[PDB]
Amino acid sequence: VAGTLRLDLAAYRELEAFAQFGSDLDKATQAKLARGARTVEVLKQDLHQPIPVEKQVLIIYALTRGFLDDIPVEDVRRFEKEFYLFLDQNGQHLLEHIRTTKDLPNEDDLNKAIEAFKKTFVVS
Amino acid sequence: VAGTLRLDLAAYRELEAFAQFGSDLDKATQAKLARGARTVEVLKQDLHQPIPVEKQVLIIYALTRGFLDDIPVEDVRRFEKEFYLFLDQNGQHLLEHIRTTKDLPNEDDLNKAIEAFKKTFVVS
Amino acid sequence: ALAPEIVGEEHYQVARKVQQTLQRYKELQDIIAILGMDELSDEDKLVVHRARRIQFFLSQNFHVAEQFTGQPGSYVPVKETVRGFKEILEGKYDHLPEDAFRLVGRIEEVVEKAKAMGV
Amino acid sequence: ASLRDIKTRINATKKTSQITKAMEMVSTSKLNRAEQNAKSFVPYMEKIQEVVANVALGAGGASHPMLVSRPVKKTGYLVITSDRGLAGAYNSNVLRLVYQTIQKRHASPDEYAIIVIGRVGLSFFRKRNMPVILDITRLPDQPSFADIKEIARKTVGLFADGTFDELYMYYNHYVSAIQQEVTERKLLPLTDLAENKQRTVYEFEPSQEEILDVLLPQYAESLIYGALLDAKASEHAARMTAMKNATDNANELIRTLTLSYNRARQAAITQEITEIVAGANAL
Repeated sequence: VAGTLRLDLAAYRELEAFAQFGSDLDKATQAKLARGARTVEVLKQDLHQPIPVEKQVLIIYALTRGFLDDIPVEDVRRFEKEFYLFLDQNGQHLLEHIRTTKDLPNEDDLNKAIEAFKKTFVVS
Repeated sequence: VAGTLRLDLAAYRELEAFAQFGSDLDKATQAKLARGARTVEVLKQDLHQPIPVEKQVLIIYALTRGFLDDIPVEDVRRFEKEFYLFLDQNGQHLLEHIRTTKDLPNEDDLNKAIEAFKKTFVVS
Repeated sequence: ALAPEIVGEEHYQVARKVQQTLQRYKELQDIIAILGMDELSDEDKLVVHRARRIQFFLSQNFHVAEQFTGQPGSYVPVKETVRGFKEILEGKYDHLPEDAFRLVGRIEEVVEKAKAMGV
Repeated sequence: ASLRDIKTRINATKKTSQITKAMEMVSTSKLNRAEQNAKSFVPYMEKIQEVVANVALGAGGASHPMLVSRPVKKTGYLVITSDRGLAGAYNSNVLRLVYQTIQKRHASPDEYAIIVIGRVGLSFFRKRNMPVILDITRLPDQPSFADIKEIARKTVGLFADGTFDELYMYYNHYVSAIQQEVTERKLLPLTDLAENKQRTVYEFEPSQEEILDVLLPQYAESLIYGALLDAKASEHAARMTAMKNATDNANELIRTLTLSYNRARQAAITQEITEIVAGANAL
C-alpha cells in the first residue's frame, strides 16, 4: 500500500503551490489536488496516541483505493476515527488475519466492510 | 504635520515596487503613487542650503493637505521655491507665530494664504 | 571637482541626467533578463533606447591603440563632449543605430559612421 | 554578507519561476476552452455565409447600401486588444501596425474613428490622443455573443447612418502556439463575398429588400464575433509562450547564481578556519 501513497504525496507536493487555481486542467490537476489534500489529512495524528499497524494499513488502503474521494477534507479525520471504532467493533476477523499473517485480507471482504461503514457514516 | 509622512512614503514605496508593470491602475493606488511621487520631489534639497523649521512645517503642511496634488512633479520644486519667496513677503505673521509658540497657526488663515499663493502661481 | 560652481551649470546638469538614466537602465536589468523588453512601460523603452546609445558613445578610440587596430584616434574637447551628450539626451539622434556610437569620438563622427553604414 | 544576499536572490528568483509556471499552466487551460469555443462557433458562421452568398449575388442586384461602396469621407477602425498585459508583443504588434497605417495612409484630424476593445488599447489611444467613439472592456476570458452583441449592433448602425463610409478591423490571428499574425480585414461594406456551389433559391417573402436588410447586420456581427474568438485564442497562446520563456530564463539565472553561492561558501569557510587557527596560534 505504501507505494501508491508515496506517489500521490509526491504529486501533491509538486502541485501544492498552485492549489488556489480552480481553473486548472479539470481531469489531471484537480484529481491530484483532491487526492493529495485527503492524503495530508490522513497523515495527521493526535499527540500521545499511537495507532496499531493493522489499523494504519486498513486506513491507508481505504485512502489509496479511492473510497475517501467523496468524504470532505474537513471530515476526513472524523471518518478515520469512526472507521477505527467500526473496525474494533465488527472487523475483528480482518484485524486478526492481518495481525497473524502480516498480509492483506481478501480484497472483496475489505471492500464490503469499507462500503458497509460508508453506508452508516454521516457527513456534516 | 509630519506624523503621516512615514505612512505616505511606506505606501508609495510598496506600490512603486511593482506598479511599473502590475497595471493594477486602481484609483486609490494611482492617488497614492501620485502623492508619494510629489512627496519624494518635495523632500529633495540642495547642498549648503538650510531652511528654517517654520518654512519646513509650512511646506510639508501644504504637501500633506493635498493643496499641491494638481501641480506637476517637475514644477513641484519651483513651486516650493516660489512659496518660500511668497512667504518672505506675505504671511510673515504665520512664521512669527510658529517661531514664537512652536505650534501651527489657525488652519483657515494658512489655507487661504496657500490658496492665494496657488492662484498667483504660474503653472507650466 | 564635479560641482556646479567649478565645471559649469550646463556641464553639471548634463552629467547628472546621464548618471540618472544610466542608473535607471541598470535597475531595469533584472526585469529585462527575466521577462524581456515586452513588459516595459512606454517610457522605459525610451530610457533603455537612450541609455544604450549613451553607454556606447561613452567609448572612445585612443592614440596609443592605433598600432593594434589602425584607428587614428581622437581628442575630444569637453565642450564638444557636453554638447554631444546634451544632443543625445534631447533625442536628436534616436533614429541612428546604436553601433554608430561605438568608437568614434565627436558627435559628427556618429553621423558619418551611420551614413557610411547606409542610414 | 554576500552569501546571504545570493541566498535571498536565489529565493526570489525561485518564487518568480513558480509564479510564471502557474501562469503558464493557467494560460494553457484557458487556451483549451478558447479552442473549444472556436470549434463550437463554426456551424452558425458556415450557414450564414452560405445563405448570404446565395442571396446577395446571383439572386438580384445591389438592393442595399451595405453591398455597394460610397465615396469615402470617414473611416472606422476596430481594434481588439487584451485587457491585461503580460503577453509577448500581442497587443504591441496590433497597436503599432494600426498606428503606422493610420499615420502613413490616413489621419486627417477628423477623417477617422477608433473602436477599442481592451484596456491596453484604451490607454494607448488616450495617451496618443487618438479619437475614440465606442468602448468595451472587462470582457470574460471566454466571451459570449450577448457580451458584444450591443457593441457590434452599435458599430453596424453607425456605419449604416453614414457616420463613416468604410470600416476596418485589426486583430491577431491564431495559427499555432508560436505564430500570431496581425490580420487586416475590410469589414464593410461587403466588398468581397465568396461564391457558394449549392446555388439554392428560396421564394422570398417578402421581397429580397427586407431579407437583405435583416441578414446583413447579423453577418457583420457574426464576423466580429469570430474575430473576437480568434483574438482571445491568440492572446492565451501568447501568454503561455511568454510564461514558458520566463521560466526558462529564471532557471538559467538560478544556476548562474548557485555557482557564485558555492564560491562564496568556500571563501567563507576558508576565512573562518584561518581566523580560528590564527587565534589559536596567537596564544
